Amino acid sequence: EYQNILTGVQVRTAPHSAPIAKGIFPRLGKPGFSYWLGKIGDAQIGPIYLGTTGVLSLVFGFFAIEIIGFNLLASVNWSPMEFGRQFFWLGLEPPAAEYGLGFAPLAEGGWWQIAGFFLTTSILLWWVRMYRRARALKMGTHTAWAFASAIFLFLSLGFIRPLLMGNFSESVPFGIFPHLEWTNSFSLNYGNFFYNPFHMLSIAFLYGSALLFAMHGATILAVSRLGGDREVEQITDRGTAAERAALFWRWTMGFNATMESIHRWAWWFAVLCTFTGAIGILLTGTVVDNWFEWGVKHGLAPAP
Amino acid sequence: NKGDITGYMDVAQVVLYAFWIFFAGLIIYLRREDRREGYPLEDAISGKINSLQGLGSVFSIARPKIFKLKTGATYAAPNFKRDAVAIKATRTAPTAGAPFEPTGNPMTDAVGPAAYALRDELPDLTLGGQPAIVPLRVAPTFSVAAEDTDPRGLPVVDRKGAVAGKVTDLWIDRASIAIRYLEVELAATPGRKVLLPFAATRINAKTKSKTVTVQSILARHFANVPTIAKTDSITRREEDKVMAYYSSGYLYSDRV
Amino acid sequence: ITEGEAKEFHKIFTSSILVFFGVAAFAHLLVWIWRPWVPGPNGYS
Amino acid sequence: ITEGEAKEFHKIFTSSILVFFGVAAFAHLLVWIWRPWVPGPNGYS
Amino acid sequence: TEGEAKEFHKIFTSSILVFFGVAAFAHLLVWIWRPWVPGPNGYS
Amino acid sequence: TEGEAKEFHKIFTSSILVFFGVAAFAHLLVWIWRPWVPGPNGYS
Amino acid sequence: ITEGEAKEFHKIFTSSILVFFGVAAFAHLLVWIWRPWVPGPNGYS
Amino acid sequence: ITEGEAKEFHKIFTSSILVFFGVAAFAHLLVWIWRPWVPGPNGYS
Amino acid sequence: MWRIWQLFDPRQALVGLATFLFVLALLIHFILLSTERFNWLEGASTK
Amino acid sequence: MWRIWQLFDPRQALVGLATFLFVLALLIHFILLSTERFNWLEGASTK
Amino acid sequence: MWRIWQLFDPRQALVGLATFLFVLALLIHFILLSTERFNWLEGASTK
Amino acid sequence: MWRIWQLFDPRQALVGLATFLFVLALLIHFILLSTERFNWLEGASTK
Amino acid sequence: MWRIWQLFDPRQALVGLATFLFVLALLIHFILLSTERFNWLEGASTK
Amino acid sequence: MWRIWQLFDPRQALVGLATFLFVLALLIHFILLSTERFNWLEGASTK
Amino acid sequence: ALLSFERKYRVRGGTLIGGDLFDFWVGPFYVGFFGVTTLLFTVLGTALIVWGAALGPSWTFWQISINPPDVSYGLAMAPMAKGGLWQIITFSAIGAFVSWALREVEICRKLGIGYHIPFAFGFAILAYVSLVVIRPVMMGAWGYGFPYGFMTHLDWVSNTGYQYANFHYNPAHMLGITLFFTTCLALALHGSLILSAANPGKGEVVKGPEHENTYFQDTIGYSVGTLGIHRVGLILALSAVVWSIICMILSGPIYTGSWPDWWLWWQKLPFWNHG
Ligand code: 07D
Ligand SMILES: CCc1c(C)c2cc3nc(cc4[nH]c(c(CCC(=O)OC/C=C(\C)CC/C=C(\C)CC/C=C(\C)CCC=C(C)C)c4C)c4c5nc(cc1[nH]2)C(C)=C5C(=O)[C@@H]4C(=O)OC)C(C)=C3C(C)=O
Ligand SMILES: COC(C)(C)C\C=C/C(C)=C/C=C/C(C)=C/C=C/C(C)=C/C=C\C=C(C)\C=C\C=C(C)\C=C\C=C(C)\C=C\CC(C)(C)OC
Ligand SMILES: CCCCCCCCCCCCO[C@@H]1O[C@H](CO)[C@@H](O[C@H]2O[C@H](CO)[C@@H](O)[C@H](O)[C@H]2O)[C@H](O)[C@H]1O
Ligand SMILES: CCCCCCCCCCCCO[C@@H]1O[C@H](CO)[C@@H](O[C@H]2O[C@H](CO)[C@@H](O)[C@H](O)[C@H]2O)[C@H](O)[C@H]1O
Ligand SMILES: CCCCCCCCCCCCO[C@@H]1O[C@H](CO)[C@@H](O[C@H]2O[C@H](CO)[C@@H](O)[C@H](O)[C@H]2O)[C@H](O)[C@H]1O
Ligand SMILES: CCCCCCCCCCCCO[C@@H]1O[C@H](CO)[C@@H](O[C@H]2O[C@H](CO)[C@@H](O)[C@H](O)[C@H]2O)[C@H](O)[C@H]1O
Ligand SMILES: [Fe+3]
Repeated sequence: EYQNILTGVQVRTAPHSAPIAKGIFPRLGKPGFSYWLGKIGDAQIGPIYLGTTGVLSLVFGFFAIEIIGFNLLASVNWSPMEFGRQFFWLGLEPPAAEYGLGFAPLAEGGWWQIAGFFLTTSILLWWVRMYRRARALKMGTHTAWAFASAIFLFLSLGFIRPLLMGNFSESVPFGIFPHLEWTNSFSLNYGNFFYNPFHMLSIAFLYGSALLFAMHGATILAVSRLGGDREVEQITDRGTAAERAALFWRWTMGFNATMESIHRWAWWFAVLCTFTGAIGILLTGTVVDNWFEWGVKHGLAPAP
Repeated sequence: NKGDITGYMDVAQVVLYAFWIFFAGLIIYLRREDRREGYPLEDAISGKINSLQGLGSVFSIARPKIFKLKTGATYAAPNFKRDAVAIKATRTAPTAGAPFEPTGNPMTDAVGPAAYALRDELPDLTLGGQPAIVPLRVAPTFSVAAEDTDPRGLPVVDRKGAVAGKVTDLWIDRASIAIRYLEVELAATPGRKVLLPFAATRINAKTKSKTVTVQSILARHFANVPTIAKTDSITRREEDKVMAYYSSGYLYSDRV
Repeated sequence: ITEGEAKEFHKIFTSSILVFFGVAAFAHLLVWIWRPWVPGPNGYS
Repeated sequence: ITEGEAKEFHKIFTSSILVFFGVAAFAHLLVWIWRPWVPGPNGYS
Repeated sequence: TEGEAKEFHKIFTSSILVFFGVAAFAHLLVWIWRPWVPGPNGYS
Repeated sequence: TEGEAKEFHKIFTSSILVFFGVAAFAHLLVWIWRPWVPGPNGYS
Repeated sequence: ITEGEAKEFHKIFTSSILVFFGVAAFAHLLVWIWRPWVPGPNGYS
Repeated sequence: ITEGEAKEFHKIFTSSILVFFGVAAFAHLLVWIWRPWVPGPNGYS
Repeated sequence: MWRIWQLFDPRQALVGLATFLFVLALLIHFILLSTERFNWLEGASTK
Repeated sequence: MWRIWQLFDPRQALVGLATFLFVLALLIHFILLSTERFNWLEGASTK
Repeated sequence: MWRIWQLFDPRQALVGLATFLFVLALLIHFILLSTERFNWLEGASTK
Repeated sequence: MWRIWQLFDPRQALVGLATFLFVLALLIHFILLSTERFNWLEGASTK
Repeated sequence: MWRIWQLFDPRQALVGLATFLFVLALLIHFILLSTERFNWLEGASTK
Repeated sequence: MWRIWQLFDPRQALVGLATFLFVLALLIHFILLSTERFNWLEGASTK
Repeated sequence: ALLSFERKYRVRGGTLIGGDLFDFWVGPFYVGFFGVTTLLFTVLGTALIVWGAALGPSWTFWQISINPPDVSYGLAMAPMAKGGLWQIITFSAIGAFVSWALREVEICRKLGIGYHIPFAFGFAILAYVSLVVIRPVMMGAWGYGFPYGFMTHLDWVSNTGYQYANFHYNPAHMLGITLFFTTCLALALHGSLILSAANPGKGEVVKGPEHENTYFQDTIGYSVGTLGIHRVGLILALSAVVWSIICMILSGPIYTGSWPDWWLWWQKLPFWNHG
């Protein structure tokens, strides 16, 4: 009874990759092989492409990470021991309300603003990198727009809502426990963030993404004895694996997808999980002061 | 008050209803994409184009999108190429919901879990315009990685323990580096050679000796495995046929 | 199924309809005698 | 479907639907007698 | 197809006239019970 | 076989009667212990 | 589609949209008589 | 697409858009008669 | 009217109609049960 | 009406009907047990 | 308008109309039930 | 203007237009129901 | 300016233009509804 | 009911009835244990 | 009513229970014995939910709630009016879920595919059971299950989360959140890669597995593979559910205190316990 959960016998060949124009930068990384990764998936590692947008994104991101880490280490007076003790509790806090959207003093949130700007720039440059890498390989840019949804949520959390409130004071800090505490206090300040309906939609789409990527993973693993793992080939030439995958769900559920359209569902659930989340974040504080009172007004709560 | 639009209606509610409209449209779009294979629906008995469908029918089926291949080929989705109503089976009851009694050996008649899609007779292509599923003999560069049992020469047995045959060669996918098939020479017929999918094997590297076992079909069922033509490059239809035959074992491996 | 065996099954099916309905009617009569379930204008009791 | 059975099926359907409608109408009449469901311009006094 | 288009349209018109007639009778009865167009002073 | 159906029906109806008899005896024992049909004023 | 059937469809569509717009305008006039929706300098009342 | 209808579309388009604007501007004029949307130095009213 | 069975299969029409009628009856019965006036089990006075 | 068994196979429609009847009976019993007058185990007084 | 059946199959139009009007009847009835005036089950006073 | 139907399937155009018009009508009706003045079911006074 | 349709498909461009104009009009209407001065449903005073 | 087992598998029927009867008896026993009067383990007073 | 390829796999057999009695289809659905049983449990549970809505004060779909019995009843069966209805709905839901999974098993056997899908659904069933059976039994009362209501089960989630004063600090909860977010990210990447390979643009012939591998080799530096991605995705979702179950068993049955100050153990390891 085999399951295609682990690859008992592996194959290793001469590393090769799809052809790209040389460009200013070559492929970098001297590809190698790994055993556990080949047990769970492919064994080859790299090479990683590092173009102009890749260099720009890496430099901006590294600057942001170094600024954040330097501030975290400085907050505990440069003690490696006490840095270890408080690492989770350490955080680069955003500037206070009084400074508006302008530059705060470095100790009072200027470093947070500089780090956030550099991180935003690196994330956007990484988005451009995904777009350009997809276009270079003569492929579509679905990954870029799926990423753009996540960037929308990130910018709504960090920049857009501060713009609307005219204030970075309620932005999320750069810390492990501090950003969870920001989540908790954001929910408390605005009345039981469960009563945010776009939060409910985002949770529905997150649950649906997990559900869908368990359903689809189990379906492809169930038809992997029939060439079902080779999804694009079953999309261009429908084999019996795709037919049985469709008929299983048609018989158990009443309807079914295509090998191509199931990944459209997969794309859209993931994208909507963050799109509705960004909308719900942009709506709180600006339009809806208290989500519990909005729910009471609109029939979500028994009106105490 | 601050966020209202008309008395009871406010901005958050309006954006919510806008999302609901967008999600209804998105569900329609996704269902249109779903209805790109196997559509339109046929009658369960006669096979005429019929189904309990409303005003959404005009929007149910999308125009055929065109897939371009790196050979000049083209696929149309949906292509309204359907299966024949008359299959090698008979209705248990004439009620359009009843299942089918096979009218023969369903292993070799391609009925039920043995049924295979009527694909095209072309091997999968690599980036270089060559077959992807090839035996290791005609791919000198490819080799089996170490730290894994080499499945060459190991006895091929069923669940009952009878030695169905012996493995001589491995067939692998060039596009994705992994073993696809084991070439098995029959202990009962040297002049016969069969392909057994790698997904249907247990490694069995931890026992008294090393052997390859199959839990689906019995030893005698290896005498009727579908054959292939080129013996060094296998078409999509041939591989789909072989995989369907092997997958049919679990349902009726002991007669019908 | 044929047109004759359908009638043959319908006979025993009708017999079971009558038996089930009679038992249920007796049950409802007993419950009504115990506690009626149609309230009056002033309620119950 | 074969039209040779539509004549029979529609007559059975009509008889059964009139039976069902009449039973429902008698039940509604009984409920209205017990308690009408259309208030006057004062409520349910 | 025009083979049964005329007769289906005739039966459809008969059915939809029956539907609208009974719905209008229902609305008339509802209006006699309680009108749904408030006056300048609301409901009284 | 067809005779096996008759033999199964005989043994099954014997089991039906014995099971229902023991169930009725148990219900009668419980009813003597505590009846489950309350009066107009309740049990007490 | 051919041009003749397009012209016929356009004629029927024009008549239908004329009837729809006339009935909708009639409904709007009745609603305006009931309660106009354009307020004045002081509002509605 | 062939030029033979590039004008055939355009002649309709450049007319239809005009009609659209000819309606929309009209609407705006009415709104300006009702409530102008350009405040003065002391604000609205 | 009998031409409706030249559009719709009678077996599936019967099963779907039975299901719809049963669900509707359950709904109306439950709605009446939640109603103060028409709950024949709780049986509050209508006066 | 004897023809209904041409539309529905007795061997399976009978069992489905038995299941539906059991569900309905058990639901009605649960509803009665949920009430205050028709709960024969609580036995609350009508007066 | 007898020609619209060249565009719309009578089965499709009929099923769609059945479903749409059932949903609309449910919606209007539920809106009436949520109103103080036209809820015929609690029968609240007009004045 | 009769040429638009050469661009669009009349079935597509008609069904899409009916859908859009019904959804818009529902939207407008609900917006009026949300107002204090144009809600015809509670019927708040003009004054 | 009639060569624009040699670049843009008249059907796709017309559909996109219609949808964009509808969303823009809807947004402008809701923006006016949000404002006090131009909300025609409450009808607040200019002063 | 002469030979009803020429239609129903005696093994499947026996297993299904055993499971159904066990589940129903467990449900009734738990319902009695939920009560105040027929909980033979708590043993409350009839008077 | 059949797909273009459906009237080829509609063979009998593959049923665990029922023989040929329920081996048939109704419309698109396969019924089987376990389809009958899931109808039995679903109809009864939904009818009981609607009955509890009738007993409730709202009929507002989001304010309809079925509450479990008060904790003062312990693990006892409760009267149907007050707590028992929630218990019967719980049992009916468990039976319906099990029937659903078993019917999926029969469909898998009939189509001759692996049983991965019912096994994966077993984890969702286990999460529900842990929320309504296992955890309430360990905690000693049925009132620790969540109410069956749209917004009221969210009130339960919030109340139980703030019972430990910050439920984020539950480390198993952190790990489950990490797995859920990673599952969503991996699903986005996988759907995007498949769509981009299948729909590469104007011209742009359909790309092969090598192009898909090359994309993530260039962008990330590693590519899992068109088979291994479904593996890792199923494992990600199942592990997220497993760690959520673990974090809910840890809260109440095992840990009955503030999760935030559970982490003081970390603060006081001997190589930085400055004191
Ligand atoms: C007490 C807390 C309170 C409580 C009531 C509660 C409970 C629950 N919630 Mg919630 N939540 C509350 C608050 C709250 N909640 C959210 C969000 C969500 C979404 C996130 C989706 C996602 O993927 O995010 C995650 C995606 C992001 C943030 C966007 C993409 C991120 C990117 C590209 C970052 C790129 C990073 C690098 C390149 C690395 C280098 C950088 C550095 C080193 C610095 C999701 C659906 C979700 C789930 C649940 C569940 C399941 C529950 C349960 C069971 O109770 N919550 C966010 C949101 O969208 O809200 C609308 C948000 O902002 C916010 C707030 C304030
Ligand atoms: C559908 C919604 C979905 C949600 C649930 C979701 C959530 C979260 N997604 C998260 C993180 C990331 N997401 C990503 C990438 C961006 C990388 C970046 O910005 O680099 C740009 C930054 C930086 C350069 C800064 C640091 C740099 C470091 C640590 C290295 C420093 C050292 C250096 C340079 C020197 C040494 C090395 C040399 C070579 C010299 C990261 C890993 C991406 C995508 N999300 C998508 C979607 C989703 N993301 C899609 C479709 C994606 C992409 O396409 C893209 C990608 O590359 O995916 C592989 C997080 C933390 C999430 C949570 C839960 O909070
Ligand atoms: C490589 O590193 C070595 C040295 C080992 C170690 C270095 C660093 C370490 C250890 C770093 C550790 C970092 C940690 C723990 C980070 C935790 C980060 C988390 C969890 C962040 C989570 C959320 C934060 C978000 C979403 C913040 C978003 C902020 C944004 C988008 C702000 C944008 C602000 C802008 C654009 C400001 C504009 C204003 C001005 C005018 C200033 O712009 C010019
Ligand atoms: C100003 C505030 C801070 C924000 C940062 C602004 C500068 C960084 C973003 C600038 C815009 C980048 O936009 C992108 O630039 C790079 C060159 O740099 C170009 O891309 C270039 O590098 C790519 C890397 O894959 C190579 O294929 C090739 O050498 C060339 O195409 C893209 O054609 C352009 O789309
Ligand atoms: C299997 C299907 C079974 C179907 C069973 C259907 C039963 C339907 C019963 C309908 C007839 C009931 O009619 C109802 O009778 C009871 C008698 O207790 C009357 O009740 C009246 O009399 C009783 C007894 O004196 C007093 O409480 C009081 O005077 C008043 O309530 C109701 O005013 C009447 O409306
Ligand atoms: C499947 C069967 C479906 C049957 C559906 C039946 C629908 C019609 C039922 C109600 C018909 C109208 O019934 C009629 O309503 C008017 C209100 O205008 C009421 O009028 C009567 O009672 C009210 C007070 O309750 C008095 O103010 C009024 O003077 C008196 O005439 C009565 O209740 C009844 O005479
Ligand atoms: C085609 C569709 C799009 C149409 C777009 C139309 C845009 C142009 C509309 C406004 C044009 C300017 O309109 C002009 O504004 C100035 C502003 O001081 C007005 O000036 C006057 O009006 C204001 C209004 O409160 C008074 O307080 C004050 O006495 C004076 O300033 C003019 O009386 C008006 O004619
Ligand atoms: Fe996939």
